[PDB]
Amino acid sequence: ADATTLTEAGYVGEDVENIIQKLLQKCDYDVQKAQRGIVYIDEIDKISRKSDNPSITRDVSGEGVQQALLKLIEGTVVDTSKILFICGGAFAGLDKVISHRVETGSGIGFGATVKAKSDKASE
Amino acid sequence: LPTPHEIRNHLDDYVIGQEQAKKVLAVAVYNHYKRLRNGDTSNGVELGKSNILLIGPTGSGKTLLAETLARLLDVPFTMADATTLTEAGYVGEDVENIIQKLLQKCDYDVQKAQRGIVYIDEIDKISRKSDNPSITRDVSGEGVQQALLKLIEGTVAAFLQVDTSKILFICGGAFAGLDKVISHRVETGSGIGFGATVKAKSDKASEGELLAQVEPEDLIKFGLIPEFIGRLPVVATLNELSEEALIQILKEPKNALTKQYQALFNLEGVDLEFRDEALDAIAKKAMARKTGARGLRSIVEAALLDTMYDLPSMEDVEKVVIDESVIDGQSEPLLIYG
Amino acid sequence: PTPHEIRNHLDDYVIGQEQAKKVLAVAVYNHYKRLRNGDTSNGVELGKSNILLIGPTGSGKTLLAETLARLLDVPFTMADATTLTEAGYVGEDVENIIQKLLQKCDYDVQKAQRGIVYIDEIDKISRKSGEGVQQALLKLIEGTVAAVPPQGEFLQVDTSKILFICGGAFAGLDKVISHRVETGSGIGFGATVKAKSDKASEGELLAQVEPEDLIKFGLIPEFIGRLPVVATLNELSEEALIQILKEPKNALTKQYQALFNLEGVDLEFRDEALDAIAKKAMARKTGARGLRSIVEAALLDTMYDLPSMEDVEKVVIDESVIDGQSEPLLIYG
Amino acid sequence: LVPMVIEQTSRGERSFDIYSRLLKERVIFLTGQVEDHMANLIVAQMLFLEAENPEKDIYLYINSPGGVITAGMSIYDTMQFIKPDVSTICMGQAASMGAFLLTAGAKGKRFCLPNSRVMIHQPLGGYQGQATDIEIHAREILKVKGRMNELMALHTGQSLEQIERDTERDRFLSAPEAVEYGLVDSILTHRN
Ligand SMILES: Nc1ncnc2c1ncn2[C@@H]1O[C@H](COP(=O)(O)OP(=O)(O)OP(O)(O)=S)[C@@H](O)[C@H]1O
Ligand SMILES: Nc1ncnc2c1ncn2[C@@H]1O[C@H](COP(=O)(O)OP(=O)(O)OP(O)(O)=S)[C@@H](O)[C@H]1O
Ligand SMILES: [Mg+2]
Repeated sequence: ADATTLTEAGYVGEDVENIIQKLLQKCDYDVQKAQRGIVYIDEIDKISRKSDNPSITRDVSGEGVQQALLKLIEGTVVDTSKILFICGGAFAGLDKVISHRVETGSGIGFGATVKAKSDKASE
Repeated sequence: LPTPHEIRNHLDDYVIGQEQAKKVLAVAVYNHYKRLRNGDTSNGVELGKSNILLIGPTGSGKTLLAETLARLLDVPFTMADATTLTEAGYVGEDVENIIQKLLQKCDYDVQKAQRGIVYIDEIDKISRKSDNPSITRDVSGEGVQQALLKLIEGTVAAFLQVDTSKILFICGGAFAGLDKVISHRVETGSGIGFGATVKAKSDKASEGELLAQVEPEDLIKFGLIPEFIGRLPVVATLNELSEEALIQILKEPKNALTKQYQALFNLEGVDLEFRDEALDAIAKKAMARKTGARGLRSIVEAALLDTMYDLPSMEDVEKVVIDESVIDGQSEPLLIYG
Repeated sequence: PTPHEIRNHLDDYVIGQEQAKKVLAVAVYNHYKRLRNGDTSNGVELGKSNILLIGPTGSGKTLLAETLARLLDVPFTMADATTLTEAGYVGEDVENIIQKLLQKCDYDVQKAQRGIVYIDEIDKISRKSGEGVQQALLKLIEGTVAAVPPQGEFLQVDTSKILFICGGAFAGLDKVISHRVETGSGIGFGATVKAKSDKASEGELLAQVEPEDLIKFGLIPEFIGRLPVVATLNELSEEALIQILKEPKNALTKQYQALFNLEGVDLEFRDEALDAIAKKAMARKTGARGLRSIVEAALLDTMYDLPSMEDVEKVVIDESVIDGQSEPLLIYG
Repeated sequence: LVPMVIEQTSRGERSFDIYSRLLKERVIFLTGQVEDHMANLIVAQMLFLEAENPEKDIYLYINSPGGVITAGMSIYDTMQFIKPDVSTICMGQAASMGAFLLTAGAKGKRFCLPNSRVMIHQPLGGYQGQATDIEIHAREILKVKGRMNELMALHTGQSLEQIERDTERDRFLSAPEAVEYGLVDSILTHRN
C-alpha cells in the first residue's frame, strides 16, 4: 500500500480501513486466510507530523493518518491482531536530527567544536 | 396563568443559588402568557416577542431550569440539542423536525400545540466557523443558525400547517469563550504614576459580573448571526454557584449526591454520615475546580475512593464517620466496628 | 409613494436626522421607481444608485435602513463586514445572505431583485486583509451574475437590480475633514481644542464630506465610485435621547406603559424622570441601544411585584426612583 | 556596547538588550554614583513594574559607592510606596546611600553576595557664605542625619543610640557581619 494516498477517517480519500480491503482482494475475500497474511507499507515517512509548525489544524494527511494506524497496526476491529505489519520509507532529513544529538557540539569560541565537512559524519 | 411569584417559589424547589436568574425568566415568561391570553393587542405599540436566552458557566444548571419549568407548565415542552441539528438534505438530523417533536408530545393536538414552548440547548455549538479546513460541504454551522432564524421570526411551515409566530422560543447553551470578548471590551487600561488605579490580577472581576453586562456585538463576534441576537430581546444571564449555594445543593436536594452514597453503602448493611464541618470544605474545593455542581460528585468520589475499596472486604463494620480532616487527606476515614 | 409621503411615515418611527431622511428618501424613491419600469420603453438603461451612510456609532444608521424597508413589502437583510465576508479563506461570502433575502420573498427570484441588502461596519475594512475585501466587493456592489447557485436545478441571479446600502461608524473621519476645510492647529496655545463633553460639532462637520476624504481614510477609489449617493448622520445630544423616549411611535415608554395597561395599572413617566435616564445613558456611551436596558431594569423590581400586589389602580415613577433613593409611588385604589 | 539578546515567544522573535531583557523579569540595576538623573530612571522602572503586576516581587541590585542623599531618598520612598515588595541584593559594594537602600528592602527578602561589602557613614555636606546662612544649612544637615539614623534602626532592628555611635565614622562590615547587624537577612552563596 501507499501511505501518501491514505488519509484520516471521515475525509475523502482512501482511509486506513482500505489497507485491509486491498489485502482481501489478494486473499480472494477469505477471513481465515486473511488473518495469516502479511502487509507492507511504503512511503511511511511521508505521513510524519510537521513538528516544526505547532499543530493548529487537523492534519488529515499527517498526524491523523498515524493516529488511525495506531489501532489496526497492533490489532483492532475484521480483526487485524494476527497479521504482521512492515513499514518502510526513505526518511528525508532524519540524519540532521541524529547529528544534532550525537554530535552535540558547536560554537564560535575556542572551546567550541568545529570540524570540516570531510571529518563530519556521513549520512 | 401562574403569577411571577408562584413560578419563582416552585422553581427554587429544585434550583438553588440563582434567584436573579429565576426572577428575569419568571417576568419574561409571565409577560408572554399575558399576550397569549389576549392576542387582540388593542394597544397600538406591538410588544416584541419575549424570548429568554439561558447563558452561563458550565454546570450552573441551565438545562435544569428548562426541565423544572416544564413540570410547572402543562403546554408541551421538547428539548433539542443543536449538535444533532444540521442542514436539510443530509444524513444529519434535519432542523425542520423540531416543530414535529412538539406535535407528537401533544398527542397530535395541532389546535392545542400552537401554544407550546420549545427549548434549544447548546446553541453556541452551531456558531458559524470558517469552512477552510472543514469537510467539502460545511453541513453543520451557519446553515443551522439561518434555518432556525426562519422559525424564530415567525413563519408557517409543515401534516397540518402550524404557525410559529405565537410559539414561545427559549434558547440555551453555555457560551464557552464569550467571557474573553466581554472582558476585553469592558476592561480598561491602568495608569503607571503614583496617582493611578492599579488592580491586581488576582483581584479581578469574577465571571459572574462579566456575564451580567453583555452587548450584541459580543454575540456576533462569537459566531451567532446578527439577526438571531435581535430576535432574543430577553437575555437571562446566570451566575456560577457560590460556596453557600453549593452546600445547600449538597444536602437540601432530594437526589443530593451525599444521600446517593449513603444509600449505596446500605446494600452491604453499612451507613455513613457527613459532618457539618466537612460539607463546607467540599464546597470550597468544588469552586476551585470551576466545574459547577459536577465537581461535587468528583470530590466526594475521590475522598471515599479508599473507603469503597476496602470496606466490603472488611468484616464487622457498623458505621463510617467522615470529617473535614478525612476529606482533606490529613487522616483516614473513621470507622466503628459493631 | 412619492418622496414626501415616505418622509412623513419614516419620521414617525425615527426622530432626528432631518438631512439623512431627505437624501435617503429620495435615493430609495429613485431606485424603486426605476425597477417598477421593468418594460423600459426608452432605450436608455436604468442604473442602480447605491447609498452610503456615515455617522457615529449608535446614531441609528441601521434603524434607518430597517425601518425604511418595513414601509415597503420588499425583503430586507443585513450583513457584517467585520468578519471579512468573501467566497474563500478571507471569510464567509455575503452571497448566502442574498439567498436569505430570496427566502423571505417566498423563495422568488423575481421579487428578490428588490432587495435592500445592507452591509454594516463597512469602515472596519479600510486599507491599512483589509484592501482584499474591498476589491472582491467592488463587483458585488455592481451588476454580477456570479453568485452562490441556489438549490431551488441551479440558477444564477444578478446583483444589479438589488439595492446595496453600505454604512459604517467611521472612526477619526471628522479629523481628516477638519484638516481639509477647517483651519487652525490641533496642538498649541492657538489650537482649537474640541471639548470631549461639550461642543458636539462632529455631525455638522460630517456634512462637508467629499470623496477625497474617503480616499485618505483607506477606501480604494473603486469602492467610493460604486457609492455615488452619500449621507451623513449627526450625533444624538442629551436632549435628543429624551425625545426618543416619547416622540417615537414605538417608544420605550409607550411599550412598557401599554404592557401595564393590560392588568388595569397605568404607569406615567414625568419629564424629570426622562431626563434623568438620558443623562446616565450618555455616560454609559451605549446610546439609544442601552436606553431599553436601563429603563427596563429600573422598573423591573416593581414590574415583578405588580401582578402579585392587589388593590392597585395606577403606578408612577419619580426621578429619585431612577437614582435608587426610593421606589415607584403607588396610589392605592 | 550593549549586547542584544533575542527572546523566543509564540508571537515571534523580539529584539531586546541585556538590561531590557532582565527588566521584563522584574529586575532593576543601580550602578554608578547616585544622582538626580539615574535616581529618576530607577523610580520610573519601579512604577512600570507595579502597573504590570502589583504582586510579583521587584528585584533591585545595589552596586555603587553612593551619591547625593536627596536623590537616594526618592528611591526609598518609591520602594515603601509601591505594593510589590522590593528585594535588594548587594553586589560588589554598597556604601553611603547604597547601604541605606540595601536595608530598606522588604523584611525577610534582603540578600547579599558572600564577598559583598557594606559601609555606613554619617551624611556629608558643606556650605559657604554668611554666618546666618551657614547656621541654616548646619541645622538642615543635622536634621537629615537624625532622620537617616531612625530609618536605619527601623530595618536593622538596632537601637537608635547604637546607630548614631556606629555612624560617627566609616564602618566596613563584611557579608557575614551584615546579617548579624541587621542590614541583610541571609547570604546567597550557591544556587540550591
Ligand atoms: N442550580 C442548581 N441547583 C441544583 N442542582 C444543580 C444546579 N445546577 C446544576 N445542578 C446539578 O447538576 C446536574 C447536572 O448539571 P447541568 O444542569 O447538566 O449543568 P449544565 O449547565 O446543563 O451543563 P452543560 O449543559 O454541559 S453547559 C443536575 O442534574 C443537578 O443535579
Ligand atoms: N434615531 C433613533 N431613533 C430611535 N431609536 C434609535 C435611534 N438611533 C438608534 N436607536 C436605537 O439604538 C439601537 C442601536 O442603534 P444602531 O445605530 O441601529 O446600532 P448599530 O448601527 O447596529 O451600531 P453598529 O454600527 O453595528 S456598532 C437601535 O436598534 C435603536 O433601538
Ligand atoms: Mg449597525
